Amino acid sequence: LTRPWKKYRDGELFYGLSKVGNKRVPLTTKQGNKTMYKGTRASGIGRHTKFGGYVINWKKVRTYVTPDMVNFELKPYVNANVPPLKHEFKGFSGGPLDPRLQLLKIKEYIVNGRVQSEGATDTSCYKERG
Amino acid sequence: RQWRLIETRKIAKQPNYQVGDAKPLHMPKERKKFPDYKYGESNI
Amino acid sequence: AVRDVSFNGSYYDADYKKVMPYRCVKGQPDLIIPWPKPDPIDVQTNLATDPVIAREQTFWVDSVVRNPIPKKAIPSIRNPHSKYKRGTLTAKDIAKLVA
Amino acid sequence: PTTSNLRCPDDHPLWQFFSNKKFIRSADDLPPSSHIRPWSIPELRHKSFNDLHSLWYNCLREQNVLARENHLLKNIVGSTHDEFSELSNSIRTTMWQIRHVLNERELAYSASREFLQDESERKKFLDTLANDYFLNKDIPDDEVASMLTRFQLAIFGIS
Amino acid sequence: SGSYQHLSNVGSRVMKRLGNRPKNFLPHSEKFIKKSTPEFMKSDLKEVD
Amino acid sequence: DINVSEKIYKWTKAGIEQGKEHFKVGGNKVYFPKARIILLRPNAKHTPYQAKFIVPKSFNKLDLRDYLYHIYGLRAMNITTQLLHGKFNRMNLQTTRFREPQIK
RNA sequence: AAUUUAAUAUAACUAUUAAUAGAAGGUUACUAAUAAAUUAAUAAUUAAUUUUAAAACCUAAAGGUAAACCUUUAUAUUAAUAAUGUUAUGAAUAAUUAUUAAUAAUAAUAAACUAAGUGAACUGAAACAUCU
Ligand SMILES: [Mg+2]
Ligand SMILES: [Mg+2]
Ligand SMILES: [Mg+2]
Ligand SMILES: [Mg+2]
Repeated sequence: LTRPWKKYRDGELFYGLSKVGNKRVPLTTKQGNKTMYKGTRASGIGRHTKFGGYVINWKKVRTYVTPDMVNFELKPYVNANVPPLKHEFKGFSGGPLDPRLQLLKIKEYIVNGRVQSEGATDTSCYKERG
Repeated sequence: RQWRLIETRKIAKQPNYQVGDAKPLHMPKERKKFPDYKYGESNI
Repeated sequence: AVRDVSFNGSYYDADYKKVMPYRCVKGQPDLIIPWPKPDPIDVQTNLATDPVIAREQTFWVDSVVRNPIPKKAIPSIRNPHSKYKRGTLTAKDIAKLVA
Repeated sequence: PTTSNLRCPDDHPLWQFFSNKKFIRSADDLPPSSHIRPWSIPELRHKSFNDLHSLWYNCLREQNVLARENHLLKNIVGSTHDEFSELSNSIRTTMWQIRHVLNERELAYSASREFLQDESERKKFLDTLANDYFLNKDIPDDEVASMLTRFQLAIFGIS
Repeated sequence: SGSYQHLSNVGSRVMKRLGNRPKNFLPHSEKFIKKSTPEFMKSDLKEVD
Repeated sequence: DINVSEKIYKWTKAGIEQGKEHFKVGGNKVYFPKARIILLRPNAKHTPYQAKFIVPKSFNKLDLRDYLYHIYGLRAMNITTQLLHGKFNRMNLQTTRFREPQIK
């Protein structure tokens, strides 16, 4: 008696629920002949050797670079007491990518540059130009 | 006589491309060498 | 009690902290029903950036010769091998395809 | 084997996978939704690449912590509170907003360079700078020295 | 309830079909959810998509 | 003069001594990764000196070493991968059967 | 102030009549997101036009395969430069870091209608072959 709480035959399978179903599901790595090789897009580095080995090409390996100095104060969220700033590009057809806006921005940087914008000066401003 | 099986042949009408036009996704790898025949190659 | 209520426009409310409509009684628009006063807020969580430096501007457009983003960072910003980005034609290409 | 023989340090890096050395944050400890709001695209535009880089990884680190808590909750307790999931989604919103700002910024720089590459537009912009703010009636004496220093740095490669 | 489903998105077609049930047949599912929940988290109002 | 394996050991020792990577940094730089890893509670077959993670499926063994060192400062000496299977599942017998996600 | 009746919805198919026009699926994941401008009316707000970002893998034809997989260093090659190390032996020289010019590629893309080639048999002839 595989299941002591089922003394008589009720149609229950030895395991699982149904013995039949779809077989056209995509192949995975754990299933197939010993010569099958699915892969997990986790190795595009190096060149298989003629004998059957591998040689890491270190100009293709992937490395995650973090800034040397990390700003700890920038938390992932933002305090709710600062309103969501909005930007207006009135008179600029191309929007933030518009070249003449860039020219104006460098113009301001020339004459009285490196100056905090209106939105940065106060945490209570609702829209800002640019 | 009339040339029914040569006249009835039809070929695709390629669009006219200007220099300031979108690049087709797939293009031949070799320059065209002959003017397109009006009726194309017989398909039969 | 108020039978029915309508709205006749929108405005920015520094109390609700966002844009809200005007809530006027149906009929007379002069009688305006104010939105309720929001409850006080006290942010003490360490995962919230302080307002005074969250908004503090650090970047200025001060160059046309140096790319603000290093070249090796472009792939992370966008896909270089994008199928949706198609180029334009030239005189050479047209002559190549026109019989 | 006994753990009394160990010296597991208090500064051990894996502690960054926990919130204040807690197994799983409770409701009170979790940041409330009212007090919080994800960044806005305009706000990120006022940030340097280094700062945006710093924000990205700070977002990712807490994303790992929240992911660890979601998995523990949804694989053992089975509760559908999904408070951690919502927090992670809010961080995910900021992460792509950062990505949008960088792309728009890079495109803007390229567009400006191309626009200034045309001789007529470059000459107009330069002469406008020359006539209006430069060649003043000596109102700036040494300020123009600064003006030029930023001029060479921006338009050209002279530092 | 360990399923590892939250870490991936498998069965997109089936999930979409289940989550986009025809609106004509919602009463079929509404009865199912109602009969299978305790009375102290159930409201007598219809849901909203 | 020395075997390859001895040289590998020397490089790792040199990296730790100089406070630098104990591995070789590749040339493909990812500036804004979006991969997340889940810490897992120890099993009986583990020791207090190990840690198990649920990494992304498309994640090399080298990738985790760099991921830990550069983002967290943790140095992993030996890293080993266990990729699990996905059992067939169905919320009801009327729906199509599909495999559960594979978790690396 | 409430109720009934008939019609009207993002939320059915079929038939006729009138008008207008000739258009993504699947797999699972490091999830596959947007930004704006001009005009028209009560500082704001909708409508119309224009611009704009991202968009993983497979769907014969970059190559191959057992579809969502592997090889193709476009984060690439050549050239130049500043520096480092650095061989070579001040200069050179490549290696590296970082800039600028040139060198390059992404086919799922419907069905019905039309035209052309080839072209049956069952069946009717109360059988059958000319014929159908
Ligand atoms: Mg087997
Ligand atoms: Mg193995
Ligand atoms: Mg093979
Ligand atoms: Mg007959």
